[PDB]
Amino acid sequence: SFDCGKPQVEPKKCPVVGGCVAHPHSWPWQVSLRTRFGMHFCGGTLISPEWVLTAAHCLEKSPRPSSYKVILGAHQEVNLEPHVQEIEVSRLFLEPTRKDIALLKLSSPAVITDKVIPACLPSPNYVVADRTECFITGWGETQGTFGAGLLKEAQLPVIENKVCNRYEFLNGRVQSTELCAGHLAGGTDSCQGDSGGPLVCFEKDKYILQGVTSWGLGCARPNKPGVYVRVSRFVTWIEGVMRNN
Amino acid sequence: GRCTKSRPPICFPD
Repeated sequence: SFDCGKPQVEPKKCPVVGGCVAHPHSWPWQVSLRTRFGMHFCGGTLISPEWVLTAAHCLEKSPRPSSYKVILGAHQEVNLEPHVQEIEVSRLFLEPTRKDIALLKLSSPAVITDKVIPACLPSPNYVVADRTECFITGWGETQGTFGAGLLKEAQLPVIENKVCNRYEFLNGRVQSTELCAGHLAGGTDSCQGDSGGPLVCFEKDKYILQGVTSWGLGCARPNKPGVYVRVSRFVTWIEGVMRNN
Repeated sequence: GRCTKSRPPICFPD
């Protein structure tokens, strides 16, 4: 009884390196991906009770679903609250054109609560406009900024691909199935441990998943925005996997 | 110079 994309605790939305610590449970689709006996190493986004979207490179350690588990409803990176859901992964579906996106099927459906709610997917092939303010979240490296060990958020503007691909920026590296976000001055960015997590943009009354954290030329460097897989180019594929599996 | 944002990062010569 919770609509996708609508947090039950309002996000702080403060103007992960930089940014701020999120209000607990204000990003209820945020997933922590772990190995069977391991700690957090990547993020993900709950997109339905049985399905988590992440980056394909987060599965490089093992091709077997039994190697992975997801933590839902968390705020701490290490000290799990006495209400979080821990669910083993049952299947791995990597994007077939070899782009950096993958679906995890959960061994049992997540219980949807005020703290665990799926994100909404965009319309197929939607292109986020230049300068749109979006939010990235995760438990990654902070490079000396406050908030290590807690779920962090940062608000970053999207940079259109034609700009991001200029020589002084990312010099032709960014593909049409990727998008860029960040401040050219640097200082605020997703970082190691944030891969696979969400980039969301607010539209009307809910948050829409537009990016999956993927790579960068470092983190938070001036003139080097972060790169995210463009979710809208994969919605049709995602829908097909869920429908057929 | 590309590095993924996983722990640990996967890095490339560029």
